[PDB]
Amino acid sequence: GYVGIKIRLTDVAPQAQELFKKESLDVKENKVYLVAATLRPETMYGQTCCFVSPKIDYGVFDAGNGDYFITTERAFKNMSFQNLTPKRGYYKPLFTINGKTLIGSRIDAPYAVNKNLRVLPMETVLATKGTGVVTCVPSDSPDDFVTTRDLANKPEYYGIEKDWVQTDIVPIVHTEKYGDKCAEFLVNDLKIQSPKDSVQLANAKELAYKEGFYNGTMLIGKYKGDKVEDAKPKVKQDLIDEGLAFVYNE
Ligand SMILES: CCNc1cc2c(cc1F)CO[B@@-]21O[C@@H]2[C@H](O1)[C@@H](COP(=O)(O)O)O[C@H]2n1cnc2c(N)ncnc21
Repeated sequence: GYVGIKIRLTDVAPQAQELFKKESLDVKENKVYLVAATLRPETMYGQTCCFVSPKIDYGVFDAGNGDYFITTERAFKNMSFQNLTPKRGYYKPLFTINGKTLIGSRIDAPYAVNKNLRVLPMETVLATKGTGVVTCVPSDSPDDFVTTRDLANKPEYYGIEKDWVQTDIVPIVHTEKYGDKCAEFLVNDLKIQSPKDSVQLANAKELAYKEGFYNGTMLIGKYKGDKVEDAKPKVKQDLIDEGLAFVYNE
């Protein structure tokens, strides 16, 4: 039970341009989407980039009616068994593309208040989970906060431009326990120092989940002031209704 978020690829990285030209895929007259898997549609207001893994070969899949999806082959195969693709049981990529080739691309992300978003590398993406595409919400995701900090602190080391990473976080969800940027609060509190502190990050993630859902209040968007508990399914429905998202199961 994930929510897939359709993140429009508006200009592809130079190293990806040769490849897209070759298969006659125009990201301007076609709707090419990176599809992020989330459990938190209510956080979409606070996207600051979209993550892919340097270590994953993604497929570019014909998603029907002029849409194309960039996910792992695993996730598009699953989608083809729940009427989310043109033909049931068909999941041949038009071609494959490695995560690194996409780094630096420009994107539009549904509901994001920040503008000029980029695709950025996340080494800690689990290839077998969701779509392998992970959207970045530094205010409320411990993992996203830790990776962002690490990208901004060592940008030359990661092969990225500093301009690409947003560090000014606009608060999205108010909690009474961890303030207005619960991911920051918890990363500081648990003193998590690397994207690879898996156990501690799982702990932080779990604590942020419970608090955000039961005690979180929206600070932005249509349902500002509302409890996350009440607002979340509405935001999710709006996104689906506007064609910006869809549900899909594992
Ligand atoms: C407290 C968490 N906050 C939070 C979380 C997320 C977002 C905003 C937030 F403010 C946005 O998208 B989420 O991050 C996505 C998803 O929801 C959440 C579901 O994980 P789970 O099943 O609960 O363990 O982790 C991610 N995610 C999706 N795929 C991957 C992956 N392959 N590798 C690593 N992380 C992945």
